[PDB]
Order: sequence, then C-alpha cells, then structure tokens
Amino acid sequence: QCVKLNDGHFMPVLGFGTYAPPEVPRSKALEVTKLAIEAGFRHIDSAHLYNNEEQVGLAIRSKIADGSVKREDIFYTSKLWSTFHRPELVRPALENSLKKAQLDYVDLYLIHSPMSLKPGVIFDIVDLCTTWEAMEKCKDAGLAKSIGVSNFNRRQLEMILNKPGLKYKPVCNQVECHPYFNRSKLLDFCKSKDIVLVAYSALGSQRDKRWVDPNSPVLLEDPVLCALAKKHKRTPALIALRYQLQRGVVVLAKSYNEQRIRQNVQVFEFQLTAEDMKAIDGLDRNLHYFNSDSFASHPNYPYS
Ligand SMILES: NC(=O)c1ccc[n+]([C@@H]2O[C@H](COP(=O)([O-])OP(=O)(O)OC[C@H]3O[C@@H](n4cnc5c(N)ncnc54)[C@H](OP(=O)(O)O)[C@@H]3O)[C@@H](O)[C@H]2O)c1
Repeated sequence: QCVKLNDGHFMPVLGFGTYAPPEVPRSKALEVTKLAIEAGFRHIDSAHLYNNEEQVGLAIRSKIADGSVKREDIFYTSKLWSTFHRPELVRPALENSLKKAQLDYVDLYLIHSPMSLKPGVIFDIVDLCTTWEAMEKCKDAGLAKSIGVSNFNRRQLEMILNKPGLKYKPVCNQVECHPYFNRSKLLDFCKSKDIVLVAYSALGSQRDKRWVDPNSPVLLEDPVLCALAKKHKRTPALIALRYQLQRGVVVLAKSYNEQRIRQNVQVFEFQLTAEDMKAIDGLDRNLHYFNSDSFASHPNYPYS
C-alpha cells in the first residue's frame, strides 16, 4: 500500500532506514539496500548526515539497471542537514545529494531537524520559514517531487502552515515514534492538516551508546509486544511495525541483516485487533531514545 500525500504524490507506507553508525563499513549500506529492494522495499530513507548516499544510490541504480525495478518504483528520501538551513545553502545541498546518489530527483526532501547549526556543537539562528521557501523552490525546480520536515513539534509545523505566501504544505513530519513514545497528540494534529507522520525508531532505535541511554527500556523486550507476538505467531518487531500501519503512520525500519529485512516486509501479512491496538496504546512512557543533553538548550529544541 501507498498513502496519497497532500501534493498528490504517493508514498509507500513501509520505508527502509539506511542509517548505520560510522564504524559500519560503507559497503554494507550498498549490500543491504539491494537486499531491501529484493525483499520488497520500495521506500528508501537516506540523508546527507548518514554518509551513505553514494552507496544507497548505487544500490538503487544497480537494481534499475539490471531490470529488477524502474526508477519510478523507488521512493527515495534525502534530508537537508542542519548546517545548510540558511536559504542560499538549501538548493546546493540538494544538488550535492543528487550527485552523490547519481539520481535526477529525490521523491522526498526533508528538513532533517529544526535545530539549525553553524554553516561550514555550534548553534545557528535561522528563520525556518526562509529555509522552507528554498525547500519550495527545489520542488518547483523538479529536483524534489515532495518536500517535508522532520523532528518538528506542533508549534514548528504551525510556523510553516501559517507562513504568509506559503505555496506547499509539508507532506510529512518524520519523528521518533514507537509504542514507548507514540506521538498520539502530534499524529492527530498532523492528521488534521493532511500531513503524514513518518515514524523512525519504530523498533526502539539502534541504541547507539553516543545518543541512547543504555538503561532505557528495550522496546522489543517489552512484555506486551512479546505476548502479542506469541499470540499472532509474529515477532515483537512485526507487532511494533504493524501498530504504526494500523494507526495511519508511515513506518521506517532499519535492518542491516538479510533475514530481518525480509521479515519486516511481512508486516502486511497480518492484522492486530482493536483490543491489541489499545494494549499497545497503553505502553507510552514519553521515552525519547535520542537523548539530547547537548541540544536541549537549542531555541528550536522540539521536545521543550
Ligand atoms: N529524521 C531523523 O532525525 C531520524 C532519526 C533516526 C532515524 N532516522 C531514519 O529512520 C530509520 C529509523 O530506524 P533506526 O535507525 O532508529 O532503527 P530502527 O528502525 O528503530 O531498528 C532498530 C534495530 O532493530 C533491528 N531490526 C530491524 N528489524 C528487526 C527485526 N525483525 N527483529 C529484530 N530487530 C530488528 C535492527 O537491527 P539489525 O540492523 O541488526 O537488524 C535495528 O538496528 C533510520 O534508519 C533513519 O533512516 C531518522
């Protein structure tokens, strides 16, 4: 299934997360993106920050050139990093992303975070309305088929939606979302504005020691998810993915393992009951896996 975006384009509701920590050799991003496309992934989420756009792009181009898929079948996302928020830097950043991936366009270009950074942690002060205007210019130039934001709260989304002269609403807001942090309020707000919430860390994050508290609860060990996995003869990961699909959320899933990449495409093979849905709804504990002790003082910190 795909969801119709508010600009008329369609987004597959299951996306493949490509990010890996820098101690992961860059070859792996190439090999696994190919496996993801062979497994049935069409939505691919990359970013300038990930230092993998060349490898992810080459996997997409490899699968096109061998007849597996056509460019039209692939929904490719890149993101504008926070050091490029100043409006004159936005298009060059997208163009640079296009050359690394060797693609003519991205299906979706996002503002990675509202927390602007020094162009070149050093904060910067940018009016994100001007950043969005340059976002809109890229869509009008054909370099991005759709544009959106990421890690925005409700107030930051309102800043864009109430912008005078606004030409394109953001098609999506990609935010951390999982049973332990389910974003029900923001989902309802985005739903009311025809903005698709896209969930990252839907499986509980990669728990990287540099940003995730070691003592934070492991999402996939959660007793309710494992009991539901046993009930439906699925895995705890699949229950968490299916939860987002049935609440109208487009869900990303990162795996660099061949068997788990294929497992995640079985999210379409079963359904949760309404009672199952409410049990997962009760697991929220406002848990941000991405601890931001260095960023909580940013004027645009989205969790304040
Ligand atoms: N806009 C933003 O600020 C932002 C922030 C974070 C992430 N993202 C993007 O969205 C993706 C979000 O995912 P994430 O990086 O936070 O990790 P994730 O999708 O929440 O998954 C976490 C871990 O689950 C494991 N996994 C995948 N399938 C599994 C399965 N059936 N069973 C058990 N474990 C499974 C993976 O380990 P294995 O690799 O070993 O399988 C993965 O490291 C990212 O890759 C990135 O593209 C965006």
